[PDB]
Amino acid sequence: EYPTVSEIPVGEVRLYQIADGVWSHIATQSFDGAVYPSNGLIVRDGDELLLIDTAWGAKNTAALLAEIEKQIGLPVTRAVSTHFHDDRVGGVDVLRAAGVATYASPSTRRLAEVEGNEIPTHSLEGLSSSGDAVRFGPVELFYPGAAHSTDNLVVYVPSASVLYGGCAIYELSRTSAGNVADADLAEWPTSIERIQQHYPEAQFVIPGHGLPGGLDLLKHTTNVVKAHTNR
Ligand SMILES: O=C(O)c1nccn1CCn1ccnn1
Ligand SMILES: [Zn+2]
Ligand SMILES: [Zn+2]
Repeated sequence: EYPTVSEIPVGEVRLYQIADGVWSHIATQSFDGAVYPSNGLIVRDGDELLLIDTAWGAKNTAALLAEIEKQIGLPVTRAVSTHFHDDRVGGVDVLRAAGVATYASPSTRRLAEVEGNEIPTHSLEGLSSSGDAVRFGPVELFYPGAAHSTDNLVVYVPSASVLYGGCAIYELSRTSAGNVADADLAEWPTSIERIQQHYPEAQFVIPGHGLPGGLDLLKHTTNVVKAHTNR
């Protein structure tokens, strides 16, 4: 069963096997007086591992590396952060110190610097316009346009039909927008349709936070976003 927020003390990290060679990682973190869970992705990249997103903080990200070594035992050689917030880049300096080459779009790198967050070393080219897709080892990186944030990316693992939606995709049980301080509410439904059109065969959809689902999470997220806009 997928680990839940109450089951993970802040500072620990769980790995969840989605498919052969694909894991989510789940951590927990305090934010404005409550503790939330957060998802990232791990994908076998030949004899190496590709990491999608930090574990939301330096201490969680160190635990993430320890759990990976304990349970998978292959070296994390590259990391992609899918937008500039701390659940995505917080921990990039621990990654860098551990030997991991860290990556993000130029937009994400810039926004991280402006926010005072940690900054991935390397710029990902080919993602500057909505609908852009690039291959990055065993995954496809896709920029659907502005949504949860203006820079947010999604990730697809073709070998397993795994779509990592990041914070642009809400879990089924989440019915309120919550904090959308950096969101483009007007563009968000448009961005989700680009995801739907580009990955119609996705079988596993992973939100940025919470329980995995299927393509229903896309329609679900548009419903939430639009309701927050009509009141
Ligand atoms: O909304 C987000 O994606 C987010 N990321 C970090 C903090 N937040 C807000 C609080 N939150 C987390 C999960 N659910 N709500
Ligand atoms: Zn965010
Ligand atoms: Zn988030």
